Amino acid sequence: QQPWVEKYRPKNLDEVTAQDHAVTVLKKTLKSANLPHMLFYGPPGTGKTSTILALTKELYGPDLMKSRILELNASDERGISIVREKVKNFARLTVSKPSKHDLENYPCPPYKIIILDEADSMTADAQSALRRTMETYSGVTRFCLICNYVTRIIDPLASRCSKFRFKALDASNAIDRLRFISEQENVKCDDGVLERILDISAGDLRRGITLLQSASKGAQYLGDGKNITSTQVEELAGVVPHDILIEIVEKVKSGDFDEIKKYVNTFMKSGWSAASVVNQLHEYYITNDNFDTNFKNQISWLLFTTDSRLNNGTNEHIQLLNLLVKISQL
Amino acid sequence: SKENLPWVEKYRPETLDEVYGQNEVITTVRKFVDEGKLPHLLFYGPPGTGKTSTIVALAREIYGKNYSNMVLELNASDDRGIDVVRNQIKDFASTRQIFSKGFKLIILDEADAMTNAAQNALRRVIERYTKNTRFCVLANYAHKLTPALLSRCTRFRFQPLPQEAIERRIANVLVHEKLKLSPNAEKALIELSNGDMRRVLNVLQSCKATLDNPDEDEISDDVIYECCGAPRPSDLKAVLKSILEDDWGTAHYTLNKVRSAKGLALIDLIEGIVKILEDYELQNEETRVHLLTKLADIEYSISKGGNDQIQGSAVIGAIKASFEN
Amino acid sequence: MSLWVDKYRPKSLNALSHNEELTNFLKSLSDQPRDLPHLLLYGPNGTGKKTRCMALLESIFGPGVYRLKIDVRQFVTASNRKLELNVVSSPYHLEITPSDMGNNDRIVIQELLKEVAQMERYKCVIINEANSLTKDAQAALRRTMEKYSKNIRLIMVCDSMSPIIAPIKSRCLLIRCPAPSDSEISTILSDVVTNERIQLETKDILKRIAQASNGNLRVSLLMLESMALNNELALKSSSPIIKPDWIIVIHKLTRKIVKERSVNSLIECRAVLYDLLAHCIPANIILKELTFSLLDVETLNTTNKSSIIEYSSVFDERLSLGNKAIFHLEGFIAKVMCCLD
Amino acid sequence: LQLPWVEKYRPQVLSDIVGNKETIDRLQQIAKDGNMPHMIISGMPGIGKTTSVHCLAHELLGRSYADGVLELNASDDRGIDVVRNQIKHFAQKKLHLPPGKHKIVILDEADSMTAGAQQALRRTMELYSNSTRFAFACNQSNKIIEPLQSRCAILRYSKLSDEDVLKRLLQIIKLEDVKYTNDGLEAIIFTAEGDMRQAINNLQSTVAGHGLVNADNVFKIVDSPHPLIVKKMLLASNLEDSIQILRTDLWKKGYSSIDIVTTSFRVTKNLAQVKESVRLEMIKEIGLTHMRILEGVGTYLQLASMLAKIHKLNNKA
Amino acid sequence: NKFSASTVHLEHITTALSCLTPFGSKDDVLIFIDADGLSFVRENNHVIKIQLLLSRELFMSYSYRNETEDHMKLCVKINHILDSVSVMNRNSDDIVECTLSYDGHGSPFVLIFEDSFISERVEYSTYLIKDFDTNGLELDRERISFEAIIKGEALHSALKDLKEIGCKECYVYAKTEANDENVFALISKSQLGFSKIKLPSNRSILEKLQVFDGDSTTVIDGFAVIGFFDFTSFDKIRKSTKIASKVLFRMDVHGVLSVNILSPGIVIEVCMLEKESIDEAAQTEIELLMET
Amino acid sequence: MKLKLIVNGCEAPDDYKLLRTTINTVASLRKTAILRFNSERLTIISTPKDTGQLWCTIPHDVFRLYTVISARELNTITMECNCDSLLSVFKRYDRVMNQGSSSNMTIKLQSCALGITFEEIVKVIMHSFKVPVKLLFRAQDTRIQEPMINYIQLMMYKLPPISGEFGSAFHGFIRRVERYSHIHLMGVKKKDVELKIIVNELDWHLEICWNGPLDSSTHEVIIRCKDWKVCSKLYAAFEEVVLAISHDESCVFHCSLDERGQIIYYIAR
Ligand SMILES: Nc1ncnc2c1ncn2[C@@H]1O[C@H](COP(=O)(O)OP(=O)(O)OP(O)(O)=S)[C@@H](O)[C@H]1O
Ligand SMILES: Nc1ncnc2c1ncn2[C@@H]1O[C@H](COP(=O)(O)OP(=O)(O)OP(O)(O)=S)[C@@H](O)[C@H]1O
Ligand SMILES: Nc1ncnc2c1ncn2[C@@H]1O[C@H](COP(=O)(O)OP(=O)(O)OP(O)(O)=S)[C@@H](O)[C@H]1O
Ligand SMILES: Nc1ncnc2c1ncn2[C@@H]1O[C@H](COP(=O)(O)OP(=O)(O)O)[C@@H](O)[C@H]1O
Ligand SMILES: [Mg+2]
Ligand SMILES: [Mg+2]
Ligand SMILES: [Mg+2]
Repeated sequence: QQPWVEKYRPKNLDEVTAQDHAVTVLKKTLKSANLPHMLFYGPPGTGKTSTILALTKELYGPDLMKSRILELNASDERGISIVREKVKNFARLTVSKPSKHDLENYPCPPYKIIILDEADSMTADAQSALRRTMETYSGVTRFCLICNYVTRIIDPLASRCSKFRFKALDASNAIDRLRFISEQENVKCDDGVLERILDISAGDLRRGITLLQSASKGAQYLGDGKNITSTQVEELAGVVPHDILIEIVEKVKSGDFDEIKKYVNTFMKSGWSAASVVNQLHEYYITNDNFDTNFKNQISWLLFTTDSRLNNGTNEHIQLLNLLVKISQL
Repeated sequence: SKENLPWVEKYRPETLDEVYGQNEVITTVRKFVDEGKLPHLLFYGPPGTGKTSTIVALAREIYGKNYSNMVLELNASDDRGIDVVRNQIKDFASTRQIFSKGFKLIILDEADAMTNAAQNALRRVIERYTKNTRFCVLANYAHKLTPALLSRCTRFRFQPLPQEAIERRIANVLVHEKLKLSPNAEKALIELSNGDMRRVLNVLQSCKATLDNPDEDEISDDVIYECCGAPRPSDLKAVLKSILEDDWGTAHYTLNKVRSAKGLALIDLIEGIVKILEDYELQNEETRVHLLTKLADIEYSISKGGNDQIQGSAVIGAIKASFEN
Repeated sequence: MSLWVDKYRPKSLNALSHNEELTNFLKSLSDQPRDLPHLLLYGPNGTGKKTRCMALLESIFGPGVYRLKIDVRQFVTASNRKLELNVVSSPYHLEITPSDMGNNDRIVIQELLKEVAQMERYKCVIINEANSLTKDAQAALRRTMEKYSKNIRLIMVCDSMSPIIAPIKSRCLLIRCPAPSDSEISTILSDVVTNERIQLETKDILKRIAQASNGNLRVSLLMLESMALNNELALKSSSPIIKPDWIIVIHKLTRKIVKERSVNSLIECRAVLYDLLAHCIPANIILKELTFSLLDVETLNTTNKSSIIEYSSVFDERLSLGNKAIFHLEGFIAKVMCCLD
Repeated sequence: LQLPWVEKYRPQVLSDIVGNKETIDRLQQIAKDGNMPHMIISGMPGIGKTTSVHCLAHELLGRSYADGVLELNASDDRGIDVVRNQIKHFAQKKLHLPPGKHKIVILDEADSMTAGAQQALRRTMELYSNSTRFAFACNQSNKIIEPLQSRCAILRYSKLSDEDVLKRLLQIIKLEDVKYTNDGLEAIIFTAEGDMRQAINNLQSTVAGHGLVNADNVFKIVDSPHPLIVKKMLLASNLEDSIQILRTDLWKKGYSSIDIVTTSFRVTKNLAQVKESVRLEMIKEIGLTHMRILEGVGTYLQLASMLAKIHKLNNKA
Repeated sequence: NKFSASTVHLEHITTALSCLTPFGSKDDVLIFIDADGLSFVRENNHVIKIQLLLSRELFMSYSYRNETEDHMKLCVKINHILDSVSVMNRNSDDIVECTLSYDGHGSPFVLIFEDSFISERVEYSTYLIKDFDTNGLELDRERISFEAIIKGEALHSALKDLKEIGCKECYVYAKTEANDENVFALISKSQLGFSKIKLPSNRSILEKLQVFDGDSTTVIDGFAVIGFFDFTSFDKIRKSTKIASKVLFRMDVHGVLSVNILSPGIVIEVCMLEKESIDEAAQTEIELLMET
Repeated sequence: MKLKLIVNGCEAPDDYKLLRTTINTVASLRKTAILRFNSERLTIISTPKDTGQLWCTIPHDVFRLYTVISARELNTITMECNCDSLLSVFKRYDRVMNQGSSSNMTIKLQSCALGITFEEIVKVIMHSFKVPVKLLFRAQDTRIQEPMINYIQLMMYKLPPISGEFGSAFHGFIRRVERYSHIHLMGVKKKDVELKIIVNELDWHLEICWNGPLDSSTHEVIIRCKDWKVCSKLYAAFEEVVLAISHDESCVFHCSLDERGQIIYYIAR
C-alpha cells in the first residue's frame, strides 16, 4: 500500500504525541479567528508539516483547500521577482465565499493561510520584500514559516512570526506512538526494541518509523514467527557492534601509528558511516568512569571538532583517522 | 477591524501619544510639527522599536483625510529600481496642494535594500525637491545606506524599549481584555523581551490560548516558560552548579535530565549560561577569552547543525576547561 | 565485448558471489514492492551498489530492466543559457546523470522529476553520486519525496554520505554495502578465469590483485584485464602488479616532497598538480591519496605523520568551503614540507 | 511653510561659501577672468561642491545661465542615447555671449553614469569644446573614466576645518537670532566631523526641539558617532572594559551587529598605532565574524568572541 | 446573482474600455456598482485620476438587487477586461450578448458571452483587502480659474502632434479678450525648441471660453492663466479625445485640472495634477513671446 | 545535383500553394526548415529541432517537369535552406496575380544558388533571384531526424465548411492570446461531440463550451503550452476539411488535409 511514514501521517491535531503546547494553542485557536503568523522550527522530522496540515484540515477543509491555501516550496522557481509577484497577487485576493455546507460543518475563518516550507533556504532579499506584505496585508491573510534553521531566518521575520519551537522527539516522547503503530501493524518487540529505536534515532520519529517498517518486513520475510530483537534493529540501523568499538578503543590505546592506520583503513573499507562511529565512541568515552577530567574535556573538544568537520561535508576516512590519532596521543 | 487580527496588528498605535519608550523622539517630532518644519526625518533602530508605527501615526495626525492622496507609502514589497525612483517618485514629489498646504510625506520603509544607483537618484531627488516634499527613510542597517543620504537626512536613533514601556503596554493589554498576570511572569517577560514589542505581543497571544479558561485565572512563570519554551533561571543555575562541582558523570546526567524533562534547546541554554556568567568576576581574562571563543564556536556549529549530545558535552567540556585557569 | 565490468555482470539476484546478508535484506525489502519506501545506499566506491539496485529492480519489475533508450533533453536556466544532459531512459525506471554543474542543478532535477511524476504502479528514480549537490538540489529532492510520496521512489547510491543533509537521511532507509573481503574477490577472479579458461599457474597473483585494489571490484577486474592482454592471456607469478599513471604520479610527487623541500620543489609540485587537475577531477580524493602516500613513508616518525594527518584534515575542511582547490592543495603540500624539514 | 535650514540658508554667492579659502579664491578669480575650462570636483559628501558649482555659474553668467543652459542631474534618464542626443543639441544653440564667457554643462552626481555615456561625452567635448564647457560635481574621481580627466583640471575639496564650520554656525545663529552655548557648539562640531549639512541639521533639530542650543540637549537628541565609539573599543586595554563599552554603547543603544562589524573593519583600515601583523590579524578576525554574521548567527556572543580574540592577539600572552 | 447587465452592442463597451489602455502596467480598477450605473476609476501614482461612467439606460437588463448603502466596491485588472470584450462582436449580425454578474462580495466577477451557440464564462477574482477607500482627485467649483469647451477633433490633432514630437513638459495658456479674441493654446518646450500649438479662437469649434478671478462668477478680460502640466498626463487623454464630440476643460486656482469627455452618451472625467513650479520665470516669457 | 521544377498558375492548387506562405513567415521566425526531395511526387519538409514538427507532403505529380538527383546514394536526400528568402519570391509573385501566365518559376540547383526566373510584363521585365544557401547535412542525420509520426484513437472531426463562425472562434483565440501574452482541452465520445477549452490561472478563469456544434473512452484531460496558436492558422484550408486528434493526455496532432497532401503538427508536453 503506502510506506508507514506517509500511511500513518497524522490528519488531526489530537493525533500528535509530544508537541503539546503548539497543538493546544492551535486547538484553542480553532474556536477563534485571531491566528497569528507562526514560525515552526526544531529538529528534522518532528511533524511541523504534519501539524500545519492537520491545522489546515481542521480550519478550512477539502473544499477550501483549492481556494484559500497557497503552498510555495523548493520544487519550483523561488527567485526574488517570481516570489514577489506571486505573494503580492495571492496576499491581495479577497476573502473566498464558502458554501453553506462548509460553514455548517467546519468553522471557516475569514482569513487565508499562506504556507512557505523550507524558508531557511530563502534569500534575505526575498524575506525583506515579504516583510511588508506580511505586516500591512495581514488583515485577512496569514503566513506560516517552517524551517529547521532559525539563524537562516533574519531578525525581522522572527519578530512578526510567533515562535513555536518543536520539541525533539525523544524516547518517552514517542514510546506511546510507536506502541500504537506496532499494535496497528502487528509488530512484536521483546523488551526494549522501540526504546532502542528512539535511542538510535536523532530525536525524530520518521527515521524510527522507517526502521520499524524495515524490521517488520525482515521479520515477515524470515517467517519463523519470532519477535524482533535489539540486535536486528541495531544491524539495520548501522550501529557499530560493541565488540568492534571495544577493539577500536583498544587499538587507539596502543601508541602505534602503523597499526592504527591499517585498522582505520580496514574499518573504512567496510563503508560504515563515520557519524555513528563518532557518536558511539563519544558515548562510550563519557559513560566510562576510568578517565579523569582533563582527558574527558580534551576528547570532548576533539569529538566536537570532528563532528563539525564531518557535518561540513568532508571525507570520513581522513577525519576519523585524525580523530583517532588525536585521541591516542592525549 | 478588531478581534479578528493578530495581537501584533491589534494594538498598533494610531496617534503619537500611543507610542511608548522613545519619549525624546516623540517630543522632538511633536515640536517639529508644532513649529511646522519636517527636516527629512530618518529613523534607525532594531526591529520592533516602532519606527513605521510612529511615522504612520505622525502622518495620520498631520494629514487627517489627506493620507489617501498626498501621503505615499513605499516598501520592498513593490519594485524599487532605478526606473521606479526615476519616474514614480519624481512624478509624486512634483505636485502642488489639493485642499491643504501641508508638506508631502513619502515613507521609504526598509529602504536599505535599494541599489546604489537608486540611492543616488533618491538623494538627488531629496536635495532638489525639498522645498515642498520631505521624505522619510526607515532602515535597520546603516551600512547598506549611501553615506551621502545620511548627510541629507536627520538621523534619529530608536533605542530598545525600556522596562517601563513594556510594563505600560502589558498593563494596557491586560486592561483591554481583562487578563491577570503575575508579577513574577511580568519580570520573566521583561527579561525575555530584549527590547522587542512584537515578541512580547506574540508570546502574550499564545499564553492566552495556553490557559484552559481565558478568565478567572492568572499567568505564572510556569505558563510563560512552557509556552515559549525558554529555560527557567532555576534550571540554568542548577545546570551551572552541576557543571562546576561535578566533573562529567553526574553533571552530564543532570544536563540530560534537564534537557529531556521539558524539551530544552541547546541554543537557549547557551544564552542562559552566558547571561548568568556575564556577571561573574574572573580576574584572569583567559577564562573569559576561552569561554567566549568556545561558546561562539559551539553556537555556530549548532546553527550549522550537528549532534545534540556532542554539542552539549562540548559546552560542558569548554566550561570546565576554561574555568581551570 | 570489451570489458569484464559489463560482460560477466550478475544478471539474476541469485547470482551474487558477495555476502548473503545484504542480499537477504534487499530480498525482504523486495518482497512487498508496494510498501517499499525511499531507499539510500552508502558504501565504498566500486562495491557494486548499482548492481544491487539493478537486481532489486529485476526482482520488483522483471525482465527488461536493462534498456538503452538514449534520450537528450533541453533545459533552460535563468537569463539565457542552454544546458544539455544525456540522461538515460528505461521502462519503469529512470537514472539521473549528475554530470551537470552543481550551481545550475535545480532546473534539471525539478523538471525531470515533475516529468516522471505527472499525476498518473510507480516509476523508480536512481540518483548516483548525490554528494555533489549544493543542498539546493537536496532540498528539491526532499520536497519531491515528501509531497509526491504516492507514485515516486528515489533510490540513491553514494559514497561518504556526510555532505548529504540530515533531513534526507531521516526519510530514506539506509542500505549498507560493505566491500568484499579478499576471499570473495579471489573467488570471483577464479570464476572469471575458469569461464575464459586462461592460463594460471599460481593463485597468489589473484590474491595480489584482490588486495592491491583495496576491495574494489572494478579496479581489480580492470587490473586483471590490463595484465592478461599484455601477457598473451597467460598470467605469470613473476609479472609485477601494474598501476595507472595516477598512482605513479602521486607516488613520484610524494617522493619528491619527502626528498626535496624547497620553493623550487614547491613550484614543480604546483606544475604537477595543475597537470593532474587539468582532467576534470575533484581534489578531495587527490588530497586523500597524497595524505595516504605520505603516511606510507618508512623514514617518517609518528610526530611527522600526526602533523601531516592533522593538517590534511584542516586543509580538507578548508577545501570543503573553498571555491578553488589549488590554494588548499599547495597549503597542505607546503605544510608537509615545513614539517618534514 | 517653513523652509528647512539646509535649503533656506544655502549660499547664493561664492563669498558666503567657506571651508577652502584657496579654492574659493580660485573660483572667484576664474569667474572674474571668465576663462573657465572643464573641471572635476570631488570630495566627501556635505562639503559644498554642487552649491559651489551653482553659485559659480550664477555669478559667472547671470541671466544667460538662468535662461539658456541645460543642467542635468541624477534625477533623469541617463541612458546612452538620450544623454548623447541632449548634450549634442545643447552643444549647439549659441547666443550673443561675451567673448570671455562660455556655456556651462553642470553635471551633478556623475559617478553613477554609464561608461557609454562617458564615451559620448568624450566625443561631444572633442567635437564642440570651442563653444561650451563642462562642469563635474561628484564624490570621487575614480568613477570617472581615465580619458575624461585628461581634458579637465581636477579640483579637490578638502574636509572643512572646525573654524569655518563654526563661523558659518555663528552667522546662521545671528541670522536666526537663537541663544547658544559654547559647549553646545563644540558638541555640534564634534558630532558633525566636518560635515556642514549634518551640522546644520543637528543645529536646526536642537533649536526646534529644545530651544537653547546646549551640549546636554544635543547629546540627548543625537548620541556620539559610532566610528569614535568603535575606535575607543578597539583601543581598550582590558577585555572587561571593552565588553562594557560595547554593550552599554551599542547593544543598549540599538545598533545592528553587522553595522558594528563594518565600523570595526573601517576603523581597522584607517588605524595607525597598531602594527602591521596586529592590523592584519584584526582584519582577519573581523572578516571571520562578518561571514559568521552573514551566514545567520547575529548574536552578541559573536561580537564578544571577536573582542576576546582581538584582545588575545593584541596581548600575545 | 445580485448583479445583472445584458449588453448587445459590445462595440461601445470595447471603445470605452480602450480609453484606459495608455496606462503602463494596467491593473487595480475600483469599479463602482450603483443604481445609476457602472463607473470605472483608475489612478496612476496618485497624480492622474480618470473616471468612466456607464449609465443605467446603456444596459437593457440592469437590476442591482441589494439591501445595503448602495455603495459597493471591487478591484480587478484592466488588461483582462479590456481584451475580454474586444475579441468577440465580429462578423455580421452576431448579436453577441454580454452578461455581468457579481455575488455581492467575495465572489469572482463573472462575465458570460454568447456568440452563435458558443458560450464562455470568465471569472475575475477581486482584490479587497487593503482598499483605502475615500480617495478622489476632485475639486471645488467655487474657485475655478477658467472654463473652456472645445471639440474633440481639434484637441485630438493637438495631442497627437504633441506626443510624437516629444515635449516632455507642456504648458496650458488661457487668456480672454474684450474684443472676443480669446486665446487658448497647448504650447510646450522640447529638444526641438519652442512649439506653439495654437488652438482656434472662433466659435465654430470653440464653444465657450471665459477666465474667472478665483470666484467662478466674476469674469475678467485681459488676464492670463498659465498651467504647467507633465507630458505623461496629456498622453492619457490623447486617445480619450480620439472618439469624442465635445471636450470640457476646467481648472481651479489650486492647480488641479478637470477634463470632461462627452461622446444616452457616456461621460469620461479625467483629473490632473499641476507640476511644482514654473521653470525659472517662464511665465513672463510665455506672455511676452505669444503676444509678439 | 539537378533539382529543376516549374510552378505555374492554375485554378485549384493555388490555394494549396498560397497556403505554403503562412508557415514561411513562421518558419523564417523559427530557426530553419529541412527538405527531402524524392522521386517525382513525394517530398517532406519540416522544422528541425518549442517542439516544432510540421510533417507535410505536397503532390508534385501535378507539378510540371520536376526531377531530383543527388549523390546521397539512397532515394532520400537531405536538403535545407533558410526560409527568410522564400518570402521574397512568394510576396513578389503575389503582386503579379493580375496578369501573366507564361512567367512560370524556373529553378536550377547549381553550386549553393538557386536561380529563379520571372517573366513579368508591365516591355517585359526579367527577374533572376537566387536562393542564398542550400547547405546539406550528414547522411546519418536523416535517420535521427525522421518526421513521420502519427497516432490513433480519439478522432475529433472538425465542423464542415458550411458555417464560417467556427473558424472565427479559433481566430478569436489567436488575437486574444497575443493581447494578454496554460491551455487545457476536453474530449468526449458522446454523440456529434462537444469541444471544451479551459484556461486556469491565479485569477483568470477562462472556459469555452460548445452547445450544438456540427463537429464530430472519454475525459482526455491535457495541459499544454501556447504553441497551438500556429495550428489555428492552418485550419483555414478553404478547399477541404481539417482533422484534429488529441489523446494520451500528452500529445496532440492537427491533421490538415488539402487535395492529396496532408499537413500535421505535433505538440509535446
Ligand atoms: N507528534 C507526532 N506524532 C506522531 N507522528 C509524528 C509526530 N511528529 C511527527 N510524526 C511523524 O513524522 C512524519 C511526518 O514528519 P514531517 O512533518 O514530514 O517532518 P518535518 O517536521 O517536516 O521535518 P523537516 O521538514 O524535514 S525540518 C510522519 O511519519 C509522522 O507520523
Ligand atoms: N512604542 C511602541 N508602543 C506600542 N506598541 C509598539 C511600539 N513599538 C512597536 N509596537 C508594536 O509593534 C508592532 C510592530 O512594530 P512596527 O512599528 O510595525 O514595525 P517596526 O517596530 O518599525 O520594526 P520594523 O523596522 O518595521 S521590522 C506595531 O504594530 C505595534 O503594535
Ligand atoms: N562652505 C559652506 N558654507 C555654508 N554652507 C555650506 C557650505 N558647504 C556646504 N554647505 C551647506 O550644505 C548644504 C548642501 O551642500 P551640498 O553642496 O549639497 O553638499 P555636497 O558637498 O555637494 O555633498 P553632496 O555630494 O552634494 S551629498 C546646504 O545647506 C549648504 O548651505
Ligand atoms: N555480487 C557480485 N558478484 C560478482 N560481481 C559483482 C557483484 N556485485 C558487483 N559486482 C561487480 O561490480 C561491478 C559494478 O560495480 P559498480 O556498480 O559500478 O560499483 P559502484 O556502484 O560502487 O559504482 C560489476 O562489473 C560486477 O562485476
Ligand atoms: Mg516538511
Ligand atoms: Mg516598518
Ligand atoms: Mg550635490
